[PDB]
Order: sequence, then C-alpha cells, then structure tokens
Amino acid sequence: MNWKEFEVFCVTYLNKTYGNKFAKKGESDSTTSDILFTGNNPFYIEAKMPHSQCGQFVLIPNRAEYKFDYSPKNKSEINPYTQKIMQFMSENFSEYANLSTKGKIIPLPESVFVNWIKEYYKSKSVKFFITSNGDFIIFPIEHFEHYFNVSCTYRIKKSGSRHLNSKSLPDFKQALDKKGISYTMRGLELHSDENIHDKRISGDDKDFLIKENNGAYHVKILSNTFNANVIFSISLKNNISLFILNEDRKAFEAAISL
DNA sequence: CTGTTGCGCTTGG
DNA sequence: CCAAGCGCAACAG
Ligand SMILES: [Ca+2]
Ligand SMILES: [Ca+2]
Repeated sequence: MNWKEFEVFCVTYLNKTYGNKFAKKGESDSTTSDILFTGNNPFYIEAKMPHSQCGQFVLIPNRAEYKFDYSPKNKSEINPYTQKIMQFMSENFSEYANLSTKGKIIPLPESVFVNWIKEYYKSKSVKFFITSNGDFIIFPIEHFEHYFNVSCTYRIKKSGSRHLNSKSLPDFKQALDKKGISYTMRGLELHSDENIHDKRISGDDKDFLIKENNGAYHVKILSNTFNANVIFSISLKNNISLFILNEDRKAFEAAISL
C-alpha cells in the first residue's frame, strides 16, 4: 500500500480500537502532523511507514565564506542539533559543496539525528508515533531511538509542482501541438482519447505533467528550484523487545484516558 | 495573482 | 540496495 492509504489504515485502526476520537488532517497537508486525538487531553500522532523520511532543513552553501548557512525561509528554528550538523558540514565544506541529487551521507552519530527528530516533532505537539511491522506499533516520541534506525543525508530535492494557470496555457498548448497528438481543452480541463497519463512535455522554460483525476486530464507545472536540504531517513528495527512495546502501549492507553 | 521555496510523502529503479 | 522528485501550503514580488 501507499502512504496515503497507510495513514488511513492507522486512523481506522485507532478509531475502531479506542473509539471515534482520531481525526486525520489533510493528505500532503504539511502545516501540522497527521492524526489528532480529540480527547480530553488533545495531542497529535504522526504515522510513518517502516521506510520513511523524517524531516529536513535547507542549507545554502556560502561558497565565498566556505560555510553553510541556514535558509531563512525554513519552517523550523535552529536547535543545538541543527548547529551541530551545520558545524560538521562547514568543517568539511568542500566535500559537501558538490551538491548532487544522489547526495552525501553525513557520518555523525545516530543519537544527534534522534535528538533533532525528537525536537522537531515535539514542536508539532506529537506525543506518539504509529507504524506497522505486520501489526500496529505505537510509542511515545521519547522512545523513538528504540524503534527506528536513522540515517541523515544532504541532497538536492527539487521543489514541488503547481497547477497550470491562465497565463501559461499558451506555452503549454504550443508545447502540446509540437508533440503532435489529439486533444481538446475546455478551460484548463484537458480531454483526449489517447492515454496520456503521467506524460511530460517541455518548452518555454517550463516542464509540464499530465494526470487524470475525474475521467479527464489536468496539467501540472513542474518546479525549477533545485536546492539542497539535510533530510533524515528512518527504518524500522527488525527484532524489537516486547517489554518495550507493551510498556509504551500502556503509556498510550494512559494518555488517551486523561 | 505568479511563481519560489520549503516541507509532506517514500518511491522508483 | 541505491537515487531522486511531485502534491501541498506559506509568502514575497
Ligand atoms: Ca504529515
Ligand atoms: Ca506521517
């Protein structure tokens, strides 16, 4: 299953097991965490799949100063663990200056990465995580390191897409006719008898993507920003103790009972 | 209103 | 195992 379905399967599990007190926030909605417990003591729960990514922050390479700078447009403030990572990379600047989509892993200890994740998700009022290994496993944020192995890398991650708008349809129609294919466009609703799902066309300093949602096709404009962010990757540990899973399951049942 | 940018998400190969 | 970006919201121009 995908992550969208996985978040639903978690909250449908929580609602059936503990009552209808778990609201899911928007999918791809990033302003807050996934699941909101609407009890007397309300808190958030974050659903991760066994192989997930776990937060990021962009660093701008100051090639003139040979140091790395925190992007002022980041959405989380610098914590002592952010400055630790930045201090390492700027000590090894030239080895990290060659930005790449493949990225360079950061060989600092895993404890520092756990701490950054702990502080990032505490700022989001996350009290517990939920994930499955065949059955659902739930634990509070303070026991994170006992469930996930954390790697950290510095890689380019191209920014996301936007809807095609009124201004850029002329460039998109011109790029589609140069491709030589059926179509008819009513407004921005694109119709065609040929399957053009996930087709990518280019032109006029813009790359477009075509997707079907409601029987017809709509168009996305791909980004042009290619910045580099420190980003974390987590993997669920295979053999986990059972004294720990029950101890943190009861901490969860005690938290939704306040 | 347009377009950058950062953050969500594993996903694709 | 290794490489890599689109779907979102916030925000300056
Ligand atoms: Ca989320
Ligand atoms: Ca999540």
